[PDB]
Amino acid sequence: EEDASQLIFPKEFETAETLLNSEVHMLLEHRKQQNESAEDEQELSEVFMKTLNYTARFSRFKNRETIASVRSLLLQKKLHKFELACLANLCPETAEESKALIPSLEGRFEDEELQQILDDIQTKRS
Amino acid sequence: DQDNEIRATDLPERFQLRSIPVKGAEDDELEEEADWIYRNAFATPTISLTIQKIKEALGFMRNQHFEVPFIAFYRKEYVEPELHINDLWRVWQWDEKWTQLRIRKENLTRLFEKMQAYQYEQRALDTTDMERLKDVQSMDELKDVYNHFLLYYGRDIPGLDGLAKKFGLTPEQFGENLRDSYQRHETEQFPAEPLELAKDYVCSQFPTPEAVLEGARYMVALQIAREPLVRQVLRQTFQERAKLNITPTKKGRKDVDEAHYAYSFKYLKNKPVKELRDDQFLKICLAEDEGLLTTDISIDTYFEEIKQFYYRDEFSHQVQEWNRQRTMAIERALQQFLYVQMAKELKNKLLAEAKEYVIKACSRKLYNWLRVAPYRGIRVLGIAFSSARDHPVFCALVNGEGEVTDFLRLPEEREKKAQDIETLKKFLLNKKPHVVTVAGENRDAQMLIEDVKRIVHEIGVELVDNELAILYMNSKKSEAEFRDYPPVLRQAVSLARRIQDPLIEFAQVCSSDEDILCLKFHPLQEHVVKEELLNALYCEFINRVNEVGVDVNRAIAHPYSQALIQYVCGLGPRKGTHLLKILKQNNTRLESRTQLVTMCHMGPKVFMNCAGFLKIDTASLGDSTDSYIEVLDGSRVHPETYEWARKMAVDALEYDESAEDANPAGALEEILENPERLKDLDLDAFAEELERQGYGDKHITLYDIRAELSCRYKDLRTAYRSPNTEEIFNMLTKETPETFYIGKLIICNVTGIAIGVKTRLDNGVTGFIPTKFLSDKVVKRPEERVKVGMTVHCRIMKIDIEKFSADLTCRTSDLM
Amino acid sequence: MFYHISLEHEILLHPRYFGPNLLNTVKQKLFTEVEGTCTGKYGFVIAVTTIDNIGAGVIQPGRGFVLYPVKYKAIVFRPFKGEVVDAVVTQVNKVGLFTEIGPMSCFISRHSIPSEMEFDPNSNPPCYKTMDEDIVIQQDDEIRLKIVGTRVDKNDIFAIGSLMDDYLGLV
Repeated sequence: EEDASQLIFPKEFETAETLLNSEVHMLLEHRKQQNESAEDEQELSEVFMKTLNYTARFSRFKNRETIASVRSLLLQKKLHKFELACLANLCPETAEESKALIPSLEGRFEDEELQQILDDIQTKRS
Repeated sequence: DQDNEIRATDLPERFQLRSIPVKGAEDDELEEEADWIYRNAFATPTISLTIQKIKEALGFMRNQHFEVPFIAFYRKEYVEPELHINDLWRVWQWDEKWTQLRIRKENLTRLFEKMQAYQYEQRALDTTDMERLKDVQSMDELKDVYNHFLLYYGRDIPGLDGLAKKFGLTPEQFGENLRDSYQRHETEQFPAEPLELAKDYVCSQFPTPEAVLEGARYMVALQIAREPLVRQVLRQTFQERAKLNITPTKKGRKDVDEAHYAYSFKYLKNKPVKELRDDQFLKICLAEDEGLLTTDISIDTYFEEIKQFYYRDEFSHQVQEWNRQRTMAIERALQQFLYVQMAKELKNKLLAEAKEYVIKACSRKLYNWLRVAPYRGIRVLGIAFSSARDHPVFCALVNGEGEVTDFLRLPEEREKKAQDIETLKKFLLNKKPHVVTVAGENRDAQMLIEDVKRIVHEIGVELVDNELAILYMNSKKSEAEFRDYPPVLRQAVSLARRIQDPLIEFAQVCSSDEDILCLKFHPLQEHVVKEELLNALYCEFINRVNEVGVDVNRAIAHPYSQALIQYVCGLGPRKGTHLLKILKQNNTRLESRTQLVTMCHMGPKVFMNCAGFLKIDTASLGDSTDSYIEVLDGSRVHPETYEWARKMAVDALEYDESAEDANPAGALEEILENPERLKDLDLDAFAEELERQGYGDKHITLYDIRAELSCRYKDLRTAYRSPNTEEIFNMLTKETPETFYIGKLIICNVTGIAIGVKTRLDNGVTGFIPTKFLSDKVVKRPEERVKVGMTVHCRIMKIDIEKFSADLTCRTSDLM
Repeated sequence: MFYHISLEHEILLHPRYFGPNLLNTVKQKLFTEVEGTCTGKYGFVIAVTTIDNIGAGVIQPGRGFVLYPVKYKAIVFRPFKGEVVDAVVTQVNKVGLFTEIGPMSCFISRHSIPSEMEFDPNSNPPCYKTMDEDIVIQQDDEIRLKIVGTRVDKNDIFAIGSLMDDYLGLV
């Protein structure tokens, strides 16, 4: 039953806080900076490394302030929290691509209304 | 089933196995094939380790369907003296690469044509479709042509370009300048500065017109790094001027010290790629994969040289901005596109070259194993053993045909050894074996061989290597053939069979890729590609099988030898097994070899390929078999050349051509009784007359058809010599001269002061600490220095391979 | 998908760990327990960001061990079926294509691949080009996908991707 396309999430995960890939890259890098220092400490696991490179390959923007802005311009509308990250990491070009990839965007908003937001996302891409 | 048509088709079994099926040539694509193969397979590599011949070889392989053995062994005049068996194998391997590159080029040409059609429907392709795709001499530059295509035309499956074009010297021109090393194409000034043009293109994605400058520079860098000419020039630069920098990782500094293989290059600085040794870069990459070392490939500058071209001279201050933009665009391109990818390409090339050297070393070792001859069938007695501490020794008397006749177990201690010696002598007297072979495991082989010598002198006795016998013992086939024997008995039979002929045993015990890979051909064998190493080993097997020729009538009568007619030219696992099945079912053994097609259903092309490399034991036949015998069938001679033999014999006998009594068979059946008469024949004059008659040049073939009638399957292997003292040392000890690193640290156990200190190494080598360090010859014993009985680790300072003695060090200063 | 939730854990502490380093020891003991693990309820946990609070140490009667219920704030990775994500292609094979979504890997057979992306085993690199060889999709490429099935294997997640939807390829 659990399909994020139709926006059905468990109770433990409904109230969970979404995160962007570029957003988690900064947190992981900060933890890496913390642990690489403070000697007499355990080194980082390979899981940490395989997440580091994973989120580094998809860092649409590296500035700290560019993250809260792209989320602020999104939370001002009536989108779901689930649509917050999948629509901020992939950065589709045309609104048709976003609607075809995400079935929940079909009929949820107007085409040009969606495409203006998509163009904003493309502008904020560094 | 694929096996059915493979067995039924008319092409060599190894031709259908290849991924790229062999398709005929045209004599114009064949010449391009030959040129490309000669240029690529005979070009100096990056690490220190006639075209008509290649044309002829490729023509044979792809049109005549002649396997590399049939070309090497019956087409010498076409390929020799510049092409040998291994050269033919390399040519046929590189034919696959040529075919892959050609198919890729055809696919890319069709893509470029479709893209041209699409653009005509609406930059464009005018000569790039021709100039690039047609001029693709490698897979790497094919990627350069394609990726450049993807950069522009990859968007369409069915405006920062303004700044990039307003950047002077379009990327093709930059590639030209780099290829020429001087500013062949001048730059194009503009009546403004970069920012003013930036205002035009700074709208939405890049406000702050510095951002549009960044975007334009990125576009220019992509266009420069995707240009095929710049790619060629920079790859060449990397090839010639490339340094290797290496540092050990945190995990590497601690666990690499004078015993880890990467010690010699734990720290490197500007090590040119040209100086990389045979397998050094393979070890470097293995160490880097293990995480205990980090490397990078660079040229340091080259950027300073490059920047002089994409540049302008005047100091107007409106071109210094353009000059700086161009300089930093080239910087970015080189730093993040060209340098990284060129380093990756160079690293891949160097690693592949190291892998190739390792494969060649394994192939050479296998060649040396299989090029060791028989002994001078013969009744061979094989003795095998183990630690021997509460473990008996088994000796197997293997008949000359290779079948084991009988075995004998040879299990205060003085009288037991005496009784064992008495029973061994009794066995030797009862069943006199021509050769007694003692396996090689440890020092106990020397004592065993010396006792066998003491027995025999009252008939040779030779030490034999024990490494294929172990694999045979552990194999399930040993269980299959001998359900009753203990494992050590299997070692004895394996040793006897190998001494009788290594080829017959290596092919029988290395029946599968896993079994062959069990052997130790080279320390880095495990890291090379399995497919290439297996292909090299099977090529060595094929060469030695065709250069020996496989006796058919013995593979059937003694099924132990069936594995040999897998490596016959023209005649593979499926084909060989089908031929054996046919012979077994018909219950008939080849009295004649042209009978192959007569009684079997093997096509003309396979018969041509295989049948030169099959022996028939014509001297061994008798009883009802006397009914049908072609006398030429007992030799290396092939049934296309059986008229030239039956002319060469007539001429060597001076038979009058006008006598109705000149029976050409009977002339051979006088020459094969008196082969010395063939020495009076001028083969060069006979060959010139065959050439005049239009039969072509056969000079070298006639010398073989003479040497062969002078001895039926004349064996060219180097005879079974006894291993040199170095061979015994490296065999019983089980480590190589490189492993005995003079100055190596070794854990040894002290045994007893015989004036020195006898330390027994775990390698079965006695260790004698010198009296100089001991300092006591007539002085008190060295007990004060160390207590007898325990173990210590010291450093070697001398070797006594002829006596299995090695100097050691007591002083820690030597340890340091 | 990476998320941020406040999770809890109760750890038992041996008496010799008492003394001035007590709470420091509690933190240092929690750190090396719940990092890089996975569950069938919350999924793969990447790492712990901050520790909310230490509970009062309840001395278990009979044994010396005291258990501290400590709540922590960690970043967790739980993929859901039907989510469209980006990943890197790790291996191209005739049996299927292998990708890697962060700490979890997926696999795509040829069945999920429409017939356009044909095999390329003759070339040195196994890729999936088309008949004209313009769209070449090989190893080490950021190729999106859609998780059409989730599966956890003894604290190890394994989803399954697909390529049936359009605009699933190079950006």
